[PDB]
Amino acid sequence: QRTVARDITLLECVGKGRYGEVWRGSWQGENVAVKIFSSRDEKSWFRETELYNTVMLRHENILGFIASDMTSRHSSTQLWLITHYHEMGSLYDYLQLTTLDTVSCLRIVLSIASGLAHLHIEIFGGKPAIAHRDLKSKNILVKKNGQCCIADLGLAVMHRVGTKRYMAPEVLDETIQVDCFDSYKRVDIWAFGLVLWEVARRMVSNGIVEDYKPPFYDVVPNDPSFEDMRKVVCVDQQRPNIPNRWFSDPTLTSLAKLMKECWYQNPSARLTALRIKKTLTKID
Amino acid sequence: ARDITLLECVGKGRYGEVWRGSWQGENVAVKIFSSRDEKSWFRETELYNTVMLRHENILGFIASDMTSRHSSTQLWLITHYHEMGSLYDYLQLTTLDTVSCLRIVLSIASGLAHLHIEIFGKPAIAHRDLKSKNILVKKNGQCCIADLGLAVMHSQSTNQLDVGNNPRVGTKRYMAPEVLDETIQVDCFDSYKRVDIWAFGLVLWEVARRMVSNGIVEDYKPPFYDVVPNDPSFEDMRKVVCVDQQRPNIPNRWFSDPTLTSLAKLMKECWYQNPSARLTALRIKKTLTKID
Ligand SMILES: COc1cc(-c2cncc(-c3ccc(C4CCN(C)CC4)cc3)c2C)cc(OC)c1OC
Ligand SMILES: COc1cc(-c2cncc(-c3ccc(C4CCN(C)CC4)cc3)c2C)cc(OC)c1OC
Ligand SMILES: COc1cc(-c2cncc(-c3ccc(C4CCN(C)CC4)cc3)c2C)cc(OC)c1OC
Ligand SMILES: COc1cc(-c2cncc(-c3ccc(C4CCN(C)CC4)cc3)c2C)cc(OC)c1OC
Repeated sequence: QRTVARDITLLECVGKGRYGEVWRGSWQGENVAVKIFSSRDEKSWFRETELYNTVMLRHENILGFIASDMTSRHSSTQLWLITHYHEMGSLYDYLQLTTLDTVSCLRIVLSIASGLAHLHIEIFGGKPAIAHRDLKSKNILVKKNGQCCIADLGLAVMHRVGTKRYMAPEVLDETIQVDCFDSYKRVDIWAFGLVLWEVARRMVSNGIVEDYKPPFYDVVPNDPSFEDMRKVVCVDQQRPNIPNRWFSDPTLTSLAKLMKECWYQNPSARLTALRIKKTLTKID
Repeated sequence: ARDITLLECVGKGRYGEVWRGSWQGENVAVKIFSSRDEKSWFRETELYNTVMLRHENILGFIASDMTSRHSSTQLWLITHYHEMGSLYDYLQLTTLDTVSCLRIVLSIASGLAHLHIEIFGKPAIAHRDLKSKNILVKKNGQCCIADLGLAVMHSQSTNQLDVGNNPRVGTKRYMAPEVLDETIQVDCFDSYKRVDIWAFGLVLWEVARRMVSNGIVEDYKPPFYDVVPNDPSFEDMRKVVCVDQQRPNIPNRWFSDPTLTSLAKLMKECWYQNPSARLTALRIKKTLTKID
């Protein structure tokens, strides 16, 4: 009746971690990304698969799903997640080989806000509300049209822990109301504010730019402990530095105010993804 | 090599379709789920992730896939192919001698005991939709159990029970009294094993009817064929099993044969209304190992 060409040629490894590996692959002449999970992180494959089995998310700012594959091996299970391939790589990688003008800085952050507001919002008829729970520049891909898309729904919740560098105060101090879905949206908004800070630093104004640095680069070690982060974020209540040079630029002044309204200690005071999108459409 | 050719449809219901396919020259079974049963696909995928699930009397897993473009999703389970089909099919076209009757029912008991018993690995597994259509016949004369889409997992070792998330219920005709009257204790793993033992008793009865003794054999019939309408509803089955307290009739010719006399005793100890009085899968396997 019909042939099912399932052969994906794995061409080069574009990512490796504890989690497993991502490969650039070829299916029918067409690039795909293949995430091969470690046995240690099987739960992230199951959670992303269960989510996509519940709702087939389709959004220009969400990494495009192609397939979940489980293949039986002699004495193990092989778990692959297959998605759209973005040759420009992660925002993390990208911010380290370019600076940004005002148009490209706004296009990036508005696209991430659009992807996040799409996750957060319940649609009837539709989709459940979704919180990401591991938003960071490494989990955002850059597209050729200058918009981004959000990747990695292995920790997502519908209505492993977060990267410690990006954890909100209520996660570090264990006061998060874990039976309140809104609590998880507020944790993503905190993380969003740090990504906004990472991008805004690489936007040029009056001939000046900051070097790419991760959030809290100046106050915590590489691979910060849970304790290291709690002391900075909860006990001392430190926030990322806004450089003086931003206050000469109308875009970076508005973006400083935005990222501040993502970092309130009180989660319920933080802006929503929808309110961030509205603010970004009125900037410039 | 991952490339699969779909050669013919061997089955089709509201569940979806099964196809005979070719994959590396070998026959494979490809099940394509309806979107209405997406929760069974995911649950079956969870169950086949258990590497110690593999057993001669459990349908062998090859791959599971969810594939999507735009708003369209396909859900695939790929297994080993059994060209003799299901026990339900086979029992309609053949009678059985003693040796073949015991080999079939011992092999089903052996698969079920494998599911039910924790390995310290593999959780304890209750199937919850055991029936002759979910049992495939192999060329060595043994059977394997298929369809883990309703299965419940338990570990005594970590005190965890995973009932999963599937609104699907068992085939009505094979439902235990406590399933039909909805008094089944949902947070008790032992409850789900006891539901499997009930259904197993019905499968034993379907098989034993086809074993010849003294030149006599019954026609193939499904459980409760004589007491409910065609395509019985949940309420139809609750009436006969719960209100009327019916159980399958033991043909009197069985009492002339030592094997069928022993099997009649066995299946009746699967059918107590008190779930805790029913035999365990391991006891059934040990009893069938000693019967000849
Ligand atoms: C199983 O596995 C993989 C499969 C595929 C794949 C390859 N060709 C064709 C398909 C296909 C899509 C959709 C239909 C429709 C047509 C009829 N309609 C009424 C219902 C169903 C049929 C066939 C698929 C799904 C790709 C893979 O990798 C990219 C697979 O492995 C992950
Ligand atoms: C965050 O996580 C996931 C990411 C991806 C993913 C998707 N497109 C492209 C990429 C990528 C490609 C290429 C480079 C490099 C290599 C070539 N050059 C030297 C610079 C650029 C970096 C990154 C990735 C990593 C897929 C995933 O799943 C299948 C992910 O997990 C959910
Ligand atoms: C998973 O991913 C990809 C899949 C495919 C692909 C291959 N065969 C068949 C199909 C297909 C055909 C028809 C229907 C529908 C048509 C409307 N209605 C009647 C229900 C059935 C669905 C699916 C597809 C989508 C191609 C891709 O790209 C070229 C894919 O992306 C990598
Ligand atoms: C129950 O469940 C699953 C079963 C199978 C499966 C495996 N081998 C062989 C079969 C088969 C072949 C052929 C016939 C014949 C019999 C009668 N004749 C008039 C028409 C057709 C019947 C059955 C099947 C149906 C695969 C599955 O998944 C891939 C199943 O789901 C878990």
